[PDB]
Amino acid sequence: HIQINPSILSADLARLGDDVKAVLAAGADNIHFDVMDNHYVPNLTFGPMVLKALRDYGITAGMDVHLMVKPVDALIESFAKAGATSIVFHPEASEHIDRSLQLIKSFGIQAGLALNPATGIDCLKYVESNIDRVLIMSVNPGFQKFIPAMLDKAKEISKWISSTDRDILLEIDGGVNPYNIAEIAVCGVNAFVAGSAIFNSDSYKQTIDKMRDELNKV
Amino acid sequence: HIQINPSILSADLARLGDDVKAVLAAGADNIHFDVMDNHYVPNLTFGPMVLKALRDYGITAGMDVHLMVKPVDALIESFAKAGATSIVFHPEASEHIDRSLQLIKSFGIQAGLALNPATGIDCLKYVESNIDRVLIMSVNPGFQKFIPAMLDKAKEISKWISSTDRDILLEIDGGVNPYNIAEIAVCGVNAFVAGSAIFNSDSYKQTIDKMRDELNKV
Amino acid sequence: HIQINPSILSADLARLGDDVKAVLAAGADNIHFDVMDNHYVPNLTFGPMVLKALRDYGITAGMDVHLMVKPVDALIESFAKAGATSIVFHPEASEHIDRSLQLIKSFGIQAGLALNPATGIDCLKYVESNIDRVLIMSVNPGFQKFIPAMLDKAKEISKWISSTDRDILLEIDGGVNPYNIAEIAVCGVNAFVAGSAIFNSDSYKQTIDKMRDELNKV
Amino acid sequence: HIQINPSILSADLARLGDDVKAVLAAGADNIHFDVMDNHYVPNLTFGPMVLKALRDYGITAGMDVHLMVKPVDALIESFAKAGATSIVFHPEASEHIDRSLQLIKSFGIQAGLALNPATGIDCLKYVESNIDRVLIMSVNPGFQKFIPAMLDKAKEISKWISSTDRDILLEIDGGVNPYNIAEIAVCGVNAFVAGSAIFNSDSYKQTIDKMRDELNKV
Amino acid sequence: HIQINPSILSADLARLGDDVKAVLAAGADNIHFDVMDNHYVPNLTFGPMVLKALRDYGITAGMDVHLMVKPVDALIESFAKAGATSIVFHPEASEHIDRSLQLIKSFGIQAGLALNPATGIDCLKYVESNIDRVLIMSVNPGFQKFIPAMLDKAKEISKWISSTDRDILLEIDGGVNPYNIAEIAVCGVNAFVAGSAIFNSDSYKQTIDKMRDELNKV
Amino acid sequence: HIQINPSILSADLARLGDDVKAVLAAGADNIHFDVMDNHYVPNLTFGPMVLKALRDYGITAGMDVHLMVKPVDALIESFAKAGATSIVFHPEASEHIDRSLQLIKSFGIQAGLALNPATGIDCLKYVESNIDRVLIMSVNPGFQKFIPAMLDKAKEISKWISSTDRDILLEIDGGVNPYNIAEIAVCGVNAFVAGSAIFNSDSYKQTIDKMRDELNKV
Amino acid sequence: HIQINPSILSADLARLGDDVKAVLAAGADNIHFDVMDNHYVPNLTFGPMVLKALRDYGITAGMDVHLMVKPVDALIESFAKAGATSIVFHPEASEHIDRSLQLIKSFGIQAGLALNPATGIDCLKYVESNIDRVLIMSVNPGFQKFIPAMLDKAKEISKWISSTDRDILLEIDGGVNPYNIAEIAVCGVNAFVAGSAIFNSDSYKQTIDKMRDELNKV
Amino acid sequence: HIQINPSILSADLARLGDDVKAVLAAGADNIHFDVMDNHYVPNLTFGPMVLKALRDYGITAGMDVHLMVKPVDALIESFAKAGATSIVFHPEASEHIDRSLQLIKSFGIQAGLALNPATGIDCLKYVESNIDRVLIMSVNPGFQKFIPAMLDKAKEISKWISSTDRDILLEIDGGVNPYNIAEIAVCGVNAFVAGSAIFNSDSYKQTIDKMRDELNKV
Amino acid sequence: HIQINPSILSADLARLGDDVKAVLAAGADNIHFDVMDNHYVPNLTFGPMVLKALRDYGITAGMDVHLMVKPVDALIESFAKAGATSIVFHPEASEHIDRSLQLIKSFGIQAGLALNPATGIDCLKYVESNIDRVLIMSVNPGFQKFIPAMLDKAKEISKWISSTDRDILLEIDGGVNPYNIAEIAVCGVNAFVAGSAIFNSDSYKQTIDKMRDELNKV
Ligand SMILES: [Cl-]
Ligand SMILES: [Cl-]
Ligand SMILES: [Cl-]
Ligand SMILES: [Cl-]
Ligand SMILES: [Cl-]
Ligand SMILES: [Cl-]
Ligand SMILES: [Cl-]
Ligand SMILES: [Cl-]
Ligand SMILES: [Cl-]
Ligand SMILES: [Cl-]
Ligand SMILES: [Cl-]
Ligand SMILES: [Cl-]
Ligand SMILES: [Cl-]
Ligand SMILES: [Cl-]
Ligand SMILES: [Cl-]
Ligand SMILES: [Cl-]
Ligand SMILES: [Cl-]
Ligand SMILES: [Cl-]
Repeated sequence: HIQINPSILSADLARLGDDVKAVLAAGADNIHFDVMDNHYVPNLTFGPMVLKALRDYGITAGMDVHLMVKPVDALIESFAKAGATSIVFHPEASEHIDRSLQLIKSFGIQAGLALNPATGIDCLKYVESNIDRVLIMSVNPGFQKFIPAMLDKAKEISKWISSTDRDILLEIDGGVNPYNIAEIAVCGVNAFVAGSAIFNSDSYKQTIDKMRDELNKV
Repeated sequence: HIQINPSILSADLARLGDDVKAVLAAGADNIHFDVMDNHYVPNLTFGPMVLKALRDYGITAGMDVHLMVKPVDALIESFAKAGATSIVFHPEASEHIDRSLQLIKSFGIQAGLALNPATGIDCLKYVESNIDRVLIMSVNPGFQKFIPAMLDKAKEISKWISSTDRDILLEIDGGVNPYNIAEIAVCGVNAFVAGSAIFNSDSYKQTIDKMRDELNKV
Repeated sequence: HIQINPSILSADLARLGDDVKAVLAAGADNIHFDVMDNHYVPNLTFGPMVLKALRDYGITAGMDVHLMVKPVDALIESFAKAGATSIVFHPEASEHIDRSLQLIKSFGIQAGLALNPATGIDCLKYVESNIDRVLIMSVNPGFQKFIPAMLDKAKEISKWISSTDRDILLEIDGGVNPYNIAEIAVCGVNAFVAGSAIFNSDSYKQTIDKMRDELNKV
Repeated sequence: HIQINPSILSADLARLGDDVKAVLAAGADNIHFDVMDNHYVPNLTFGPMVLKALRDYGITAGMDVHLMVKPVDALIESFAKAGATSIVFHPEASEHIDRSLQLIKSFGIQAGLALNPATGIDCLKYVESNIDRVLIMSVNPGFQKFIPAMLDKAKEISKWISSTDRDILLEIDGGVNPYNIAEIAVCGVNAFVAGSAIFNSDSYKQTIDKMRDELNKV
Repeated sequence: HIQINPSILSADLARLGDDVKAVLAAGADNIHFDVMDNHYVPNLTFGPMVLKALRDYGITAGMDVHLMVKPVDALIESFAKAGATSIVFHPEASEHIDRSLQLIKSFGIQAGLALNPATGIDCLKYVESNIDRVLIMSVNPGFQKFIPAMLDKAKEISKWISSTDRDILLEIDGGVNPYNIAEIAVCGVNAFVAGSAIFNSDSYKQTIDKMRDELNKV
Repeated sequence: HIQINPSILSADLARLGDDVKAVLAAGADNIHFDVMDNHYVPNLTFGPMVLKALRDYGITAGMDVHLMVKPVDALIESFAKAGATSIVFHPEASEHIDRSLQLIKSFGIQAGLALNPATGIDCLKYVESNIDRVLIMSVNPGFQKFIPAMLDKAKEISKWISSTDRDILLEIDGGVNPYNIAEIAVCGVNAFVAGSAIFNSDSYKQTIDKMRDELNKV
Repeated sequence: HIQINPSILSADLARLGDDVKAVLAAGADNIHFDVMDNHYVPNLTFGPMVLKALRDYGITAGMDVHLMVKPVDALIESFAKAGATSIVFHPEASEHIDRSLQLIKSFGIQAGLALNPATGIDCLKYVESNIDRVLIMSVNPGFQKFIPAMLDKAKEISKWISSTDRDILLEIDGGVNPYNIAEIAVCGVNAFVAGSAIFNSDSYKQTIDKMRDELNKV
Repeated sequence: HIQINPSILSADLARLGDDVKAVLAAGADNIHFDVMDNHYVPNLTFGPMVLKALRDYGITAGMDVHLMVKPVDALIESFAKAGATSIVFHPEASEHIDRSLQLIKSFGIQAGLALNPATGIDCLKYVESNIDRVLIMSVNPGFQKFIPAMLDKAKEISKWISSTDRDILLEIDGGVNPYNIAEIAVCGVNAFVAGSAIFNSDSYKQTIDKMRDELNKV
Repeated sequence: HIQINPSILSADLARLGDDVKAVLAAGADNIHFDVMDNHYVPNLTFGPMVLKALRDYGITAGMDVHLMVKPVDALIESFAKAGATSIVFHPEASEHIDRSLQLIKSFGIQAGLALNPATGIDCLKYVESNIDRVLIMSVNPGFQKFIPAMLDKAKEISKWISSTDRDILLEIDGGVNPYNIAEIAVCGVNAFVAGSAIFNSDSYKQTIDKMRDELNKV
């Protein structure tokens, strides 16, 4: 089952619980958090207390955290404790990648790595046993249009995933919309983060249905 | 230079010369004719007299003919005489593919083959010397959304083209729009037929500029 | 689970409901319809009203339709509406293979292609997403002994199926009997159409049991 | 032993027995019949009664029939009964290629397939056991100069033939003459159909001797 | 045409305009700036105002900037605005390699990456579309003799460049002189940065001519 | 553009200037000199003074020299000084192949190697940088019919040429005529030396036009 | 000869000379220093003065330094001057890997790289000439049980080492004990760092003998 | 789920039911019987009556039999009748390997082969359909320390298992303990027989938990 | 240990013993003799009596003879008897290469082959057992600058040498100097002949030391 995981960075941050509840009622799968610390990428978004606030509001859906921060261990711990169901970080952001993946897994949740557009897949080779998911960035994080060179990367990561025999989710984030989602999905991507395409549309339900329709034909 | 070739089937057929002149003034390269005979595909569009009419109106731009007809030789001759600058037909539509390509070339114009979504590239192997262009159909002809399985076909045809050392244009037709054009272009496609995306838009200029912008980044 | 799908063309057409009910009670899985239009193959068998008649009689088992007809779209629609659970047709019989597969799938049922003995597997490449099953003909349709050259074809199709990671049923039809079924099954075939071997035998139960016994040892 | 098989289409049709007897006395091996029905190719040549007439005249040499007709089964039967020693037809011309090859073989004679210039060799794969010969067309049938792209096809068919371990004759037809015959023979061709080069020459003997001389040096 | 691009770090910094004008009159192609910020490498050289000063002096030749700085975006902008015609930076020096390449290209100039001796070519894979040139460092930046292990790297980068079909300049910098330049050029290098070998020689003209002579024989 | 280079050995040696002027006016590209010293091959043809005589007569077309002599350096120098535009020699004829190629190039003209029928292409490997052209002999020099085994050699040399990325002319000499020229051209040959086929024909213009016609279809 | 190199971090730091002398008398080969600066890894261990102190105490055995520090050059110099016989550092810890390896070698001692569990072997490719040894970390540095994924890494590094024809020591550090040492050794590892397994055991001699016994059977 | 199958040969044979019940209550999966006949290996252990005795005692857990006997058929029958859930034997111990595997399967239980350290995997090739499990011996049967050369064998058998698409358990027996179990598991082993490591430990629960902990991290 | 073997052709031939003694005292390894007979190459140098004269003078260093003569056997014998320690000759210079190598070896000294720039390595294949060394000529013998195309040849010969498992010295001669020696050495060359670079320098010691310094870093 292909996941549609709306990115809350594009939601109504003044009525976040309400907007999240609505997007989930409209067919979304998990809620996605693009966490930025103004150092690894040039913006600052939201901390673990926002995730905790959504748990207290009653959101029970999965909460996927993408850490665009450096270093990463303190935030792995606080987001895990706040209620994250998965956490991914960038290999370049940790001086001990394997230890950071193990730390995530010590909380009984999904761990993985996020890759900037220029970043290859060699970082996955030796930490395979601690990879539950991979996140492909298809825009320059914290700065757009989907970067088409990422289709081949998704194909290469799919191949690697198949060679492991493990269930590893392949997700993408950056410029995803109903018009390019099928083209990305044929490359092996099973999870899609969308912000603007969903939260800025007149009807979350209709947008998510259009996406599902394209995906069902891949 | 990547070509943007508007398909006149989507234009104002009651003011065709005017609409064609406008799309060319807005940045289009060549005018594309999707010719259907109600037999090879289930609709009927326009004959060689429409192309001749545009020549008499003063259109000097290239006129690319895609024959979705069967058989094909009589129409190759009439479209060539009317002023076509290129003609492509489907291999399944001729009982003498090589002879039909030679016939097109006897008029001093570009020849090639158009491939339905299910059709592979083996048909190109032995007629290589008479292939100036290949047209990939990315929708079911005469019946939609771009068929994502066609990205890999475009990659395979690009590879074949590279192996020949000849200049062979790789074109695509079916559901092309500003949101998926870059994803198709990274697969080796150099020419894009667009109908609805251009002719049904408020500004031909702005639509064509958006397309050029995405293409310039591939 | 390997399927044994009796072909009703060999059944008692004067007491069809009764014969079908009996073969299903004896261990058969699905009922197979070899539909011929006297044009694609040189005989005429039965139309969609026969399938509907079996539904009205109370047969709830799967009903697999093999269209040995040309063209195919009108019959896809009528067999689907009559209650077919799967439909396959020959690639050579449609001028728009992908569209015909999509049409079958629009009815919420299984789609696929049937291949004559001389026909290779290149036709499966670009329509993969719309293939739920493949039918190998092991006799010359509408005209016998199993054609042994089909074992290697079954092996090649099995390999292709494995490379897709999708669940695609591999079925065979033509001269299947208890003495050659194990030899066909070791080549990757999971579904067997048998007519004469079952319907002309003294005991459907014993014949089907003999088949199951050979299959259980592959 | 390389065969030189004159095509009677170029002979004196008003004194056919006499011209055939002369070409055989001059060193020809078999008599070749290019049969056209005005449908598969755009001309009409001769029926089975012409072959029978040559048998009644006393010609005992092999009579090779190339069917450029569609459909093909009725003519396979009549040419076989008239006294043909081999029959080849085009795969595209039969809806049941394997059955048509079997039909030819049921008469105790050689069977095979003829390939138009654009046609590849995939059609030979699954009918191998019923292929005694392959005919490469090196001109557009029923419409010339030898098409040089056919040299590589002959090389590929030779390779396929070697991989089978069976004795399969590789023949070519179209624009063969004493000046290009050696170049075709080095590609694995063992039988040559020549019409004009032989029948329009001043001396059949000298022309056939020149051909033999070039062939003996390959 | 092979480029000889003198590095101004070796020029007379007290009479820079004069020395640059002289080296260009002697046959040099472009002027090369090795920019160091005392952080990425252990020295400090010159800022964008030196490049601007040369533009104001009347130098119209290409000005190639090699940024041995970290981070890189602010300097990309200032060197571009000062009049640079190309800018390269080290992948390790940016946390957003693709974004930094795009930034360079937003100024309408050439972009690329510079590689330290230990750095491999995997960084080029996913940013290919934004690479106009690659700079191989053949000495330890900011610290010599040409490092011979770089010949194989140049061969590997040449191969990669050929596989892209794009025109990508392959340049080298570090210990280049008339005695080793031909050996580097046979490995696929098309542009040579030389400092000491040119600026410390008695005659710029004779040194550049000697270099051209060796290069013309590769 | 494919070259047709008539060999003057077949021209009217008593009215050479006149015959050369006529063949060039009829469409020939360059004039070819097959120089023999009675030692490397068993005949003696013409020295550098004949080439000089043609320059003095006013022939400005390219003059290609094929040295079938041993040793070769003195004749390289005299033919170059007489006005040759290219010189090729046989590797077996020089004890210093690289030096001999360099000598040719020292005159600012094209250099290359000529290969006897038995000679392979290993001689080209290490002198690549000094090879502007390769001449395939398709008859036994100084002694005929085109040797068909040379088609595969031309294919292998074409492949080697493609692997170098350099522009290297591939020429052939020996038994070339209008009937076999297309078959040779499909193997990658771009230049054709013809003697008898042109100079012994009734009309140089018509012969050269026939050749061009066959070549235009490859 | 396989090395057993006890890590002093596990020794009695209050009676270090005595404990080192004892472990060497018990069969140890070299003394291993895991140097941490609280920045590259989250602990602080010991500086060059501890190594010097052991030299002054009379320890003449080899002293291998593993720098888990960033940056690394100042410590390379001080550890070398204190009496180190080998120094390895992490590629990620230096902005000039080749220069840092050269610096180590300038002291006439062994140089190499240490790899964290997630780190691949691409860093070794271009600095090969300056690599005398490689250290595989089999635990997360400065934070355990041997990480089994490191066996395959050791196999890949062994293969690389064999391809160089140079003598490069392959060492491992992290969770090594008598029960897993043979399993690591069959993967090509020739040197073993052990801390706890040796220094916390009742008899250094018996522990080292047990290790030798397992190693002798690989 | 990875299996931990204690070998009863190391249990308290005077209180076997009690010791087995305890090890199962402590987390063990199946009970393993290493059956020796003093001929195939140099010791004698226990017959089918011991297994029956455990069934009568109330042990309902799986009972895996490893026959280190020769010949094997009589014992296959008696162990099956006594209540074995799987039986493996050595290929060298039967003169009819396929028949012996079929015999095991005739009892409706799992069959497979056990391999001595020197024995390769070719024996599995043709009996694949009757292989439910493979047992790797990692010590010399009936005579120790784990033989490290068996890691590569486990990798090769895992690869073979993957190529079959069947669910085949890969088990190992000989010198397995908590310190080497993770290293064996990364090679594809899913079932572990342990005797001494479990039955001679102070707490079965703690030992089995330690094993599970290492396995959970692979 | 890399050899530096000065070529006496560049020494003071009027004070040869003195110049040789000096170059050896300055760090040279062996003395190299480039012997030319005015036939194989266009100069005449020195005969075996010069080598004997150096032996009588007291030179005990190795004396390597490179025969650029044709034929070669008489000179092999006289140079061997005069005191040569190795002799190499060109394959093209002997009609019995294997016999000539055996002749050299019959004197108990090293034998090998010298290769002109154009000459490939196929000549080494079948005489491998009699090859102790290979000499690559990097200039045109007896006529310069190092020919850069020879780097790849050295790489190919190194590979061949590695495949033999024998100790075969790889030497180079022609245009070697301190500025290109490291670049040649990274390609697998272990011995360097230098004439001018050493004998025309102010200090043999300093030149040889500079060479050693570059070589020590490869
Ligand atoms: Cl941290
Ligand atoms: Cl780490
Ligand atoms: Cl037609
Ligand atoms: Cl045709
Ligand atoms: Cl239809
Ligand atoms: Cl279609
Ligand atoms: Cl028919
Ligand atoms: Cl059929
Ligand atoms: Cl920045
Ligand atoms: Cl980025
Ligand atoms: Cl000479
Ligand atoms: Cl030479
Ligand atoms: Cl530092
Ligand atoms: Cl560096
Ligand atoms: Cl038995
Ligand atoms: Cl057996
Ligand atoms: Cl001799
Ligand atoms: Cl010999």
